[PDB]
Amino acid sequence: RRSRKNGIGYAIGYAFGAVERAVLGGSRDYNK
Repeated sequence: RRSRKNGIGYAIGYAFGAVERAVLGGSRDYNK
């Protein structure tokens, strides 16, 4: 019964997709 809520990759993937957009626009890096 414990499966249709825990989200195997629903929540985790949700935040993952955002982490990409962060670097997509402004590259996370700066030095010399």
